Amino acid sequence: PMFLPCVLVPNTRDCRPLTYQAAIPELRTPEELNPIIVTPPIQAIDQPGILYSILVGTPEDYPRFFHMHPRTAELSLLEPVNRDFHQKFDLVIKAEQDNGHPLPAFAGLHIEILDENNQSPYFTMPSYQGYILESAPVGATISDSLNLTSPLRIVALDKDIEDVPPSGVPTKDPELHLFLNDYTSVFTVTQTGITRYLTLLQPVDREEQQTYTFSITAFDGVQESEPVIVNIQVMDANDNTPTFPEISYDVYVYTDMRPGDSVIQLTAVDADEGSNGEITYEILVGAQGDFIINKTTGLITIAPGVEMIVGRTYALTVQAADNAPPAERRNSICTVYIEVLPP
Ligand SMILES: [Ca+2]
Ligand SMILES: [Ca+2]
Ligand SMILES: [Ca+2]
Ligand SMILES: [Ca+2]
Ligand code: NA
Repeated sequence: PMFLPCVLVPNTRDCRPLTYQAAIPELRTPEELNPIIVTPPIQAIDQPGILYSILVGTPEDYPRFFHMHPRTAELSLLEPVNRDFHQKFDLVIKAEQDNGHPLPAFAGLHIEILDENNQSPYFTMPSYQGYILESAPVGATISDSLNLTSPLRIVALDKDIEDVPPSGVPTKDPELHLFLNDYTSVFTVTQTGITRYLTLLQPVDREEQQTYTFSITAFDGVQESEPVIVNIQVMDANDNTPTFPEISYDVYVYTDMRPGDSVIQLTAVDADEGSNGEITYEILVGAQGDFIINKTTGLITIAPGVEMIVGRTYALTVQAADNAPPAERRNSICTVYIEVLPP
């Protein structure tokens, strides 16, 4: 006899060496899995009764685990299979005539022992602390430090795919899904690879929200990881000009006023953080000598050694500028208009 299916070797009359396939969960019992299923069904045919056996195989303890019924060719498991010790089996199945003159046939039978997807994935870190500049575009990549040079790396593994030791370099991609439980509208995460990354879906304003706290969760097709907390800091850029409440001030002074006295108290606002939002005031021109401004306070006073003459008018050009780097610094101007009355 000869095994089904027969597939001619091109340009001859031999069947192709045929190899049956089966696969089995580890640590599960004869009762549970029997009968073991074989693609394609093991069958042989004459062209009077047929006998199915196992000649040989590797490892040599194949007979500990596998018995083959000799008329049907049905395959049984005799013992649970611990994948730690046993991973595959390559057998040579035989089929012959129950005559004294057999015309026997051979096929292979590969048996794959499987790690079943009964463990939930984990992240190699207890939490994540990422950074991005409010100035970054859609598509840009969360970073691991204030330097914004390295991207934030998120590694999630599954022990049903490879048992990596707690220090260990991984080598197999567990083909997992990672999902954010919040801010799904703002951030996304690379959907493939051992290492995953974050990127913006939508730009972010430090002056709105400067921190994002959410968790990510892994999924292997069946179970999920514990959630792991990710935490994203939005770093300041100088996107806010020191603006004044008004564009013009009308201010009257009197002749009996003396040096040091208050004229007007200006106060600009710069929503930025740090020194990007720190304000410095100067009078660019118009003082004519008779007024000065507190660089820090925005309070204008009457200059030292100076007399208010009842005629005079002035137009002070006053500037507020933040203390960013000169290349990135901003400013905004208002005019204070003054006239001297008598007491
Ligand atoms: Ca798993
Ligand atoms: Ca902003
Ligand atoms: Ca600013
Ligand atoms: Ca800002
Ligand atoms: Na497993």
